[PDB]
Amino acid sequence: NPFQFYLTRVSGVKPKYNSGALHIKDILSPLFGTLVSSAQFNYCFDVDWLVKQYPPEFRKKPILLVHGDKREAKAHLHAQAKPYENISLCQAKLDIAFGTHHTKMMLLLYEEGLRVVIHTSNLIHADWHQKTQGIWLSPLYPRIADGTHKSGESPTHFKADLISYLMAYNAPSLKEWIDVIHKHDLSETNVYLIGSTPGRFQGSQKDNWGHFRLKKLLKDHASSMPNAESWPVVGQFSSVGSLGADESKWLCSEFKESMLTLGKESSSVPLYLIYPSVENVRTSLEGYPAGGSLPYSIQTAEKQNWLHSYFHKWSAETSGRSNAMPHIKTYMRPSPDFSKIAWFLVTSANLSKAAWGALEKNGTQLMIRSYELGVLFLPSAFGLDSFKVKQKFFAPMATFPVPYDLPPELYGSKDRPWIWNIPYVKAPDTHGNMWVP
Ligand SMILES: O=C(O)c1ccc(Nc2c(-c3ccccc3)nc3cc(-c4ccccc4)ccn23)cc1C(=O)O
Repeated sequence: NPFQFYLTRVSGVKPKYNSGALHIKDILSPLFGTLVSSAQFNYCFDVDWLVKQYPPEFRKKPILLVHGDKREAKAHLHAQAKPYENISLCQAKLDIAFGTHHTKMMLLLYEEGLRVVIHTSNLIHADWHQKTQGIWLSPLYPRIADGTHKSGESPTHFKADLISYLMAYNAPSLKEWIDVIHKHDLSETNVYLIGSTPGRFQGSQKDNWGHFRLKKLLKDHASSMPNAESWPVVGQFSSVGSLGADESKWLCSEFKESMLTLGKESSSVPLYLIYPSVENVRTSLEGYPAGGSLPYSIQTAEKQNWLHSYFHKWSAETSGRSNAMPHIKTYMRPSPDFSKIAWFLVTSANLSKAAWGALEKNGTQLMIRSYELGVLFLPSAFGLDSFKVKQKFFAPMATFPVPYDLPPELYGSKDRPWIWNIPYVKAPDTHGNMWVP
């Protein structure tokens, strides 16, 4: 694999569907490196559980938890960590209202080098048990020799871009990790970093983050093909924000416009959004409790019923994961027959203005509320014009492992989007229960 894109292990599926999947215990194993220290960026943590995922011999190495919690939530996280004197905390500043620290990333410093893991799972048992989640594993980055002056930079600029992402926190604990990254050679990295950080970005900074960062990378490092208008956009996510009273407010004006960019020159493009139906959740491995990790409120949904006409069912026969509800987020640009893709992104970013950014000030400023992080696979970074789509996820350097089924299937007339804070009492789930929140 040039791509090093993995799914998490799913408990209960046949072993053939976990061959080449990774559990957190595999990622932290001594086989991956001799751990010196680590940073865990995430949203939600079960600290007792997390420490148990490290090998016993590594459980007292320093761990930094990077989170966004405030007030009582912050106090609860500190109380979780206080029995472990090797655990330090970094509170990411969230100075714009209604923002979240969503980024899921591990920085793993070893005796042998450095590894970066950008993934989609919270650090709690449920997120690694029976969900569909995505993982990108960096190479083992060697240390640059003392006194050697080299950039250690990749053709995708990943080293400087990761440092730039960390610099936005303005945090002393992350400056130490910046200095660690400076000392390592990341030149083998073949993905582009796409982050979101909170702020109001104008001028050149406009292109640093969010959907303008995606747009810039697609303009600079992809090429437009004939009939590009027929290549769909696919977005796939676990949470839905308030997008406005109609599709022209944001979804099909600035968001789609960024997503359909290819090349440097200058819309009928089909837009497929994949999000679990109520039936998807009810019949899932977890049952209705899977919907506790699919946050879409009735208050949000009832103001944008227009959106649900874009919604397609979760289906993942290709990876044996149709009943493993998605907490991965992915965006990609398939060909009209879905046999090829022009790019693929795995990220923390859900379908929300908070995550991707919303233009302000007459289109001159991009406002982002949250921290998000993903990695972009572009054919040009692999010496290719496009990626073939892998037919069976677990069945090579030209063939990208898309983890769910194509083409996506539209909701039926009786399907509804999973909405997490209303009851479902008409048909029981796989554990025999109803949903009464
Ligand atoms: O599906 C994901 O990816 C995901 C989705 C939501 C996540 N947090 C979260 C939760 C929550 C609470 C308890 C259990 C799970 C989630 N409630 C909110 C509410 C808001 C909000 C936004 C605008 C205005 C008012 C409120 C924003 C974030 N909220 C976290 C994730 C994640 O896994 O990182």
